[PDB]
Amino acid sequence: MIQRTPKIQVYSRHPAENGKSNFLNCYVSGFHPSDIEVDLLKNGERIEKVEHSDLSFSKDWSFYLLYYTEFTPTEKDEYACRVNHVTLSQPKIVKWDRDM
Amino acid sequence: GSHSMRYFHTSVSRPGRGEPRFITVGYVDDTLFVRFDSDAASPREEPRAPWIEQEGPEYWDRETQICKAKAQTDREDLRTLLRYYNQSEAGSHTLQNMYGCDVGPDGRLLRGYHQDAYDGKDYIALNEDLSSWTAADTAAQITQRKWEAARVAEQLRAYLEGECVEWLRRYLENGKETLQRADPPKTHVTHHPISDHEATLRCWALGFYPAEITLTWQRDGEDQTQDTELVETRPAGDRTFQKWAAVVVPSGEEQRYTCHVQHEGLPKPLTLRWEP
Amino acid sequence: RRKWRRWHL
Ligand code: NI
Ligand code: NI
Repeated sequence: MIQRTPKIQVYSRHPAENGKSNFLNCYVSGFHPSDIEVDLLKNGERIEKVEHSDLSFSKDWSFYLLYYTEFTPTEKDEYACRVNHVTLSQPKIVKWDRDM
Repeated sequence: GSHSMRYFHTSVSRPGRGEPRFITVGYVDDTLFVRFDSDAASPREEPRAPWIEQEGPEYWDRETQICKAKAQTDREDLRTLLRYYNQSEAGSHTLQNMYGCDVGPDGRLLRGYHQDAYDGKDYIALNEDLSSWTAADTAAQITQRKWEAARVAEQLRAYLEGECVEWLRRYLENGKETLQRADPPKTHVTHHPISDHEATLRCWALGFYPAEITLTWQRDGEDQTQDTELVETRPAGDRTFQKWAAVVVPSGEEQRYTCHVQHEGLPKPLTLRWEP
Repeated sequence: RRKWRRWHL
């Protein structure tokens, strides 16, 4: 079967400012089949109550989903997205970089 | 400007785990405005934009009836596709469908769409004439023969030329405060040293709507397509989008590079430089 | 709004 691995971007809704409430986004796109597992991590721990968009897809039929949660960035707290998909031999972790 | 309405549908079978999951969403341009998920407690089509909330209970009842009928049709069609491809009942498979219309600035039909895919690949598509079909393989040709005998194309053409464009125009009017407003990108150029020898120039576009945008880097007036990392445009989560384009430049040469930004919300294209 | 008619594969 046609299998396409996900593209992953982790980023904030607004430019990050320490101590200011914001939204942490994990956008996964370009993938097939649609079954996918996405976690947002704070210092390596799963954030609870993450929200996500409803499954939709691009012209080439590949799927995309937005996962997101409110968060207040600080100088020291590390955030990341963890994605698992059949095309991946182990879950992929992408760290939030506030400059990307 | 010109505008689009699209309905997207995905059914995913899951043998041993009940009936297929069915999810459909509707968009006008890049604005999500309705959704239905079969795994919701007591599933109904739900509004996702404020200008659709004013439709009356008859609207939501008819939409929900349609979503449920489409889910049921998909459930049977997934079983049919097992037969057409000689596949086992034990695996998960995917059926996707998109349809909808584009209208021009005068509100007239520019193009209609209706296409289906199985397991991520083209299955059958209504051609742009809205009268003939492109079947991807000998399985889809069976569907094409059935849909030709049933004059399906003529029926889709009547919807796409009629109701599709008439309701899209109604939505554009009722949601004009947002659907007919372009939000231009907020832009800046950032500088990130990579070493003593070079540094990244990243050209940002934030907060823009609709998603269509062009970011290009130039060195002394010539495009840097070769050297440009362009990310895929991505949703901010508040209806707007983000994108950036980056180039690695020799340190001290930053003033040779300009970022060119074109977007429907801007008066004229922007030319940005790194400003320390 | 959505189309009323659909047809089996
Ligand atoms: Ni317009
Ligand atoms: Ni039937």
